[PDB]
Amino acid sequence: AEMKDTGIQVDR
Amino acid sequence: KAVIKNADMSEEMQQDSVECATQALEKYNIEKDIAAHIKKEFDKKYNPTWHCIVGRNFGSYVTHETKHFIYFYLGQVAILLFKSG
Repeated sequence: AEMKDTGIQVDR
Repeated sequence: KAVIKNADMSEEMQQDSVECATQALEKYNIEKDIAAHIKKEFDKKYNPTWHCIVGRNFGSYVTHETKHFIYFYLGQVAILLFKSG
């Protein structure tokens, strides 16, 4: 019910 | 020094993410265990199902429920917490 597709990039 | 990079959740649920992650960092040395702590807590307080990723180097693509997503920095680690299902 109300979905989103999110991508994330981590480089710390 | 928490730093929110991408939040979708409520200011309240957001405060619980930081706090919860803080206790896990004060207690666990291994990212996997830190991820577990946070996940288990959210499954309890906000009902299943959550997933957590903790680390310094990784990229991800996931499907989550709106208003139930947060990516932030705490210490020298990055935490991705989101609910799907």
